[PDB]
Amino acid sequence: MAVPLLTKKIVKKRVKQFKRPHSDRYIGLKTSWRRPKGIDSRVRRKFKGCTLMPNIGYGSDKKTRHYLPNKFKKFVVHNVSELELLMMHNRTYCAEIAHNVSTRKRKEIVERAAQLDIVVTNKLARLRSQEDE
Amino acid sequence: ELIYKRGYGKLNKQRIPLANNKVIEEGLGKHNIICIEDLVHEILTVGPH
Amino acid sequence: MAPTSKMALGIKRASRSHTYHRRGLWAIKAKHGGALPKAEKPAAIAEPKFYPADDVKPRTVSTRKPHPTKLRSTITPGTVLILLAGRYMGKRVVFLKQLQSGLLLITGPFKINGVPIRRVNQAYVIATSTKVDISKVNVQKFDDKYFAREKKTRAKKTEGELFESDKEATKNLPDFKKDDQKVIDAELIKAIDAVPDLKNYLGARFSLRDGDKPHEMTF
Amino acid sequence: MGIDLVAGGRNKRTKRVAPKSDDVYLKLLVKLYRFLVRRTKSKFNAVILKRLFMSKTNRPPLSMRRLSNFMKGKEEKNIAVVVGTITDDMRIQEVPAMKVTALRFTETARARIINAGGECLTFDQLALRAPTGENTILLRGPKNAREAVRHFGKAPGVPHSHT
Amino acid sequence: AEQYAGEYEAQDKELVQLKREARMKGGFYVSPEAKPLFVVRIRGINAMH
RNA sequence: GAGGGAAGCGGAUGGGGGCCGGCGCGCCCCGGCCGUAUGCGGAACGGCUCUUGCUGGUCCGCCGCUCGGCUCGGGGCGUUGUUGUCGGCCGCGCCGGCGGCCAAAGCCCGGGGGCUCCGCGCCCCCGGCAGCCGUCGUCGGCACGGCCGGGCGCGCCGAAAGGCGUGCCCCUCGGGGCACUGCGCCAACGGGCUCCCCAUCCGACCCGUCUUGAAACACGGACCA
RNA sequence: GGCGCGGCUGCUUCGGUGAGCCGUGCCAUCGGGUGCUCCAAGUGGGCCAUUUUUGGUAAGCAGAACUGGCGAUGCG
RNA sequence: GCGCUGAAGCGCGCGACCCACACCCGGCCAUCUGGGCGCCCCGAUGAGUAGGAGGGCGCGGCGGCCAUGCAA
Repeated sequence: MAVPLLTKKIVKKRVKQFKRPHSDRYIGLKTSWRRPKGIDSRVRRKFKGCTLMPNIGYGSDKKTRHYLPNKFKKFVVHNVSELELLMMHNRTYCAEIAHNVSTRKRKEIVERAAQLDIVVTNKLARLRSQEDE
Repeated sequence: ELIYKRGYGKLNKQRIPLANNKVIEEGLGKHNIICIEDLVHEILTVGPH
Repeated sequence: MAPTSKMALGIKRASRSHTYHRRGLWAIKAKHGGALPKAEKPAAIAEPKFYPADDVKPRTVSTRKPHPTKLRSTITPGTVLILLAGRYMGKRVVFLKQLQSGLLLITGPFKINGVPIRRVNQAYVIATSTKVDISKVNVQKFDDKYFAREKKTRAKKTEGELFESDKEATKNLPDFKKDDQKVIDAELIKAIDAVPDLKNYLGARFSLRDGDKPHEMTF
Repeated sequence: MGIDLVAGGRNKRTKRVAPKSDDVYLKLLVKLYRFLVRRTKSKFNAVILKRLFMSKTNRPPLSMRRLSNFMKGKEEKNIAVVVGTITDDMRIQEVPAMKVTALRFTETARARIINAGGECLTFDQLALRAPTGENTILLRGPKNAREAVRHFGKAPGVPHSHT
Repeated sequence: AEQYAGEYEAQDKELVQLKREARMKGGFYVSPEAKPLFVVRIRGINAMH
């Protein structure tokens, strides 16, 4: 079930990557996607090789939606308190420590998480506060 | 070997089809017996309703 | 359609017989379905899980159906396999793997000093008289305990059993070497002699186990 | 595919929980009906539900007069279902009894009906004690009445001929 | 369907031979056919009224 | 990344290289700790009643009296990728039967006619009869591939598949169909992305606008914040 | 929709008739392609093809009719 | 385009093949059929400029709630 659903968004994609058209030939003209607006537009004509436009059908399977490729659901954790909920999940969820949370704060969360048995992103990021290879 | 292949369901639901179960036991009918084998004769014999 | 008509024509018929043997014993299999079974400590959680039992039993049966059948199309025994040619007697190998048909892995033991193993598109294999229930799958390459010698003495007994048939049968001995040379392979003639097995198969079954798990391999 | 089937995508979609019901107490009432409706005999409560979602063009004042001639003892003082509200506008010495059920009443209408007979009931107490919703009269509109159909714009709007 | 044809052999005897070997076709009697239909739409909705 | 011989809206699509972040269960013995039932002693609760009352909590403090368990470790034992398959769906080629054209090409046998009147040879018709034909319809038998996914048991023998309860009936041969409780629910083995190049297409720029029609030899922009 | 019973009426001799009306009883090949209300839009300058045209030598002309498409429709 | 000629022209028949996003089939996104417990499920149709109607993302300062900060 889940394994197959995770694989159906992640190994297929869709990675066309929807870049704004001809973003490359002016630098300033930004990468962020804009709908090809005007009639002649080849992309607008919704041709193949023209890079697909965004539409609802493009969408991922719900069962696979907002998951990390690991297939854990990420939960943003500001502090220790969020940890309780995360601990309940444990298997289901991975915890991601917000960038803001400070180095002095980060330590308590990390140890608590382990005890919680919710090792995920947080470990990586704590070795990332230490230094390191 | 077209009713078997390509038949589909009625209103009071959606369509779920003319597959095994759901023509013997399901399908409406007030005229006669609605079931597959019986219906194919009744339609091409062209009688009452 | 010709196999598939036979299944219909109760429905069940043996499965209408099956109930009966329980009905005959006496009065039963509603009570035993409801009253049973186990439970109650445990730790944690939903207990969403699982297996053994009832589905697994059709999946093994179901998996058994290509298995004769692919041999009826291609003819032979199964594994375990002998060098016909090469050395007059000599030794025994098991088809653990197909890279393909033709590219095959033929096997053995090695735990102290060891023994090779080959992947070949050929060199030297014609089959014997044993069947299992795999086709031609197991592997990486494992075995070991007595078994350079045992597998091998198992070889000698088959090589004697074969060598006599190679005398009676062949066109002669020199292209039994071309047949052994081939090793895709296959269809033409298969079943000569070498009677019976009961040991040969027991030996083959161990060989399959040995090229499986759990020895020498774990850290 | 067909063009028929595209037109089939173009039916309605009437469907609406209204944009807000700021009253929480109405907001819970309007949901209750889809659980209760397919779970009892009550067609009426299922009708009240649409008419307490959608519109103000739909929400009824009913006067005590507009109950009063219209209930008149020949469906013998049943339960009168007023989707929106009662209003206070009559004097006769009003109703012959009566169990009246509505979202809202004015206080004068509340006072005058209960001192004539019966009870001014709230729709939820109605759902509790009349869950079947039978022996009940859906009485009634309006916004459909004389003032204002298309009679809008300035000085209007008219029989019509022109406007 | 065999009996519908079948009276047409059983009474008749003018139908096969003369008929292979000569032209015009016969007097007497004829047996009728029925028959219901199926319709599948081969051509799309582009450029027709 | 690539390069001094092969062509372009500068992307798309496929592939390699370059760069980089991530990395348990069952049992047994030893050590460790604690225990309920019942008597004590303290205490939130509850169904409910709703003045009020009755039965029913749970844990702790901690001794007595039986009789057991847990947990952290140690020691032994057993237990993400690919390929085989069972089920469904669709494709494929080949073989075979029967009925339709009252079946018939047919050939052998037997009889008559014609043409050609130079005779060969050609034709046509009818009965018995090996025979087998091209086509409609239909049924019967097999073997493969692709894609996607993971109804069955509930006593015994039998590796296996399979049969072993009994009544009915057709055939009365081999055999066949038909009838007769509930319940539950697989095998094997050990990465992303950027730029480039080659293939392929969009391709007619884009883009926006004007326009019936824009690549547009229609208009507007050097480039960006 | 049709009939009967009963009241009332009409126009056209103190004259002939039905019709209307009300009241009361009786007897009777499709398949949502769909009604009404409020408020809003670009318009309020087209094109082409097919068929039928009228003008014009004709025209990638002009100007209609009837329709399908382009405009606003990919993909082959 | 190379460019063929008892065809790689032409015509009359014919056999097998190829080839779309069509049609089927598998799995999934909106709306609607509805159904069932704030959530799940069955099947159908489902390009789009002008454009109506509806749900949502982001900016900046304010209030109540709720945090983060010597590494924002």
